[PDB]
Amino acid sequence: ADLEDNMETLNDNLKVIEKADNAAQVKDALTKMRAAALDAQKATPPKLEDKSPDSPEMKDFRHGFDILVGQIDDALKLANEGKVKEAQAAAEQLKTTCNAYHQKYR
Ligand code: HEB
Repeated sequence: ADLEDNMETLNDNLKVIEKADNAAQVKDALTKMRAAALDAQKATPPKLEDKSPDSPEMKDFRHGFDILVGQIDDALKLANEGKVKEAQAAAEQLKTTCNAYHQKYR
């Protein structure tokens, strides 16, 4: 697993989701960013490389992907209900966390 790979992968999928056409395509794209965000959880970013083992940064780090993983769970549900549209609208939330974390964390 590599975080730089995870990051390109989340963006590849986020692009597909915004552009998506079918429920199944949004859904699978969300699954792929879910797998990459999961691997992101145990990758080592250079930006939070050297934080302490017992600190308010290692937990808060993964929370960036954790928000995403939870919103993905809902967005899976929605896409499966045939809400292609609400699954794309949820991409604004994952994307808001992309940038919100990225304003300090990347
Ligand atoms: C939201 C789902 C999200 C997206 C789409 C995203 C995309 C990227 C891209 C394309 C990069 C560039 C790769 C690089 O220059 O290193 C990138 C880098 C990093 N990201 Fe993210 N990111 C998203 C979401 C998050 C969340 C949430 C993060 C915080 C937990 C987060 C962190 C990082 C980090 C640390 C990097 C830099 C990696 C490095 O090796 O320096 N990203 N992201």
